[PDB]
Amino acid sequence: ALVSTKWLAESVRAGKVGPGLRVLDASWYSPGTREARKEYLERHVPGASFFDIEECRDKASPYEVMLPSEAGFADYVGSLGISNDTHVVVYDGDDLGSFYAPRVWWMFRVFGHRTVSVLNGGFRNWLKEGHPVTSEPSRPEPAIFKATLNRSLLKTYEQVLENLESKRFQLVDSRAQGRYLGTQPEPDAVGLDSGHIRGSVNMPFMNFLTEDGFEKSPEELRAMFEAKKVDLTKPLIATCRKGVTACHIALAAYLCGKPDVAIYDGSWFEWFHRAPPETWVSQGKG
Repeated sequence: ALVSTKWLAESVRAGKVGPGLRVLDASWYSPGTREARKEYLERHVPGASFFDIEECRDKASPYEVMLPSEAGFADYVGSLGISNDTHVVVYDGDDLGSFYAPRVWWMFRVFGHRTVSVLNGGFRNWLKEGHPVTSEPSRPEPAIFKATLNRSLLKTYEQVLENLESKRFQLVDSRAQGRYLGTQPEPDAVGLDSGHIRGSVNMPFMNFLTEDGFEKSPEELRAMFEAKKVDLTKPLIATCRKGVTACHIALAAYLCGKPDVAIYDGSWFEWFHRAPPETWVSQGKG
């Protein structure tokens, strides 16, 4: 699931990107910090297309960045020249090294595509290492992509609610500790309290990355799940604010050998608007 900058740079130089290897910039940033779409248009790895999280989602949903239908995903990805036989590599240019890129890797897999990788180090290290960048448009041939929802890799509201009595799945929240505890507010929202679903364990997503922006080694990732007593041989759902940093637990677990962490896509935003208040706690008392 991880490709290095070195590997990607050699493939770009040898002219290997095209129908068998597609590269995606999956960047997105909060209102008022960076503009992802504009930054893409100006500098990208040669041959890379932009994957727009704002477009490829269920736009009619009241909740944040929910999965599109199979058809909606299929059409979008087909127009970027990705077929079922394509190896897809996704990166984003966040300062941490990786923020939205694990969400897109999971998106391809929850729609049945297994050949997808995240650029280890992100665009931040592509740039740091001086690898080539262009402003010229990537214009790929359309392809046909067949999506099949892979229901094992997704959890819905109802399934997470039933789990509160049955405890059949470990639930791990990837949000920063203060937000999980309820001591820090939820960003980019008005009236949403912070806090966590009763029974979830917290594993802040940023701790899987080194200060340089790279993924920690499998050895270290294993040691991280063991210290929080998250058993990787048992069912495990990852949740966060809107289903995005949760995918970093799926990715980390995938590198330790567990390929089936499911993501609660509605996450805290859906949960707070739909669940009985007794199902979650906050140190801000509510």
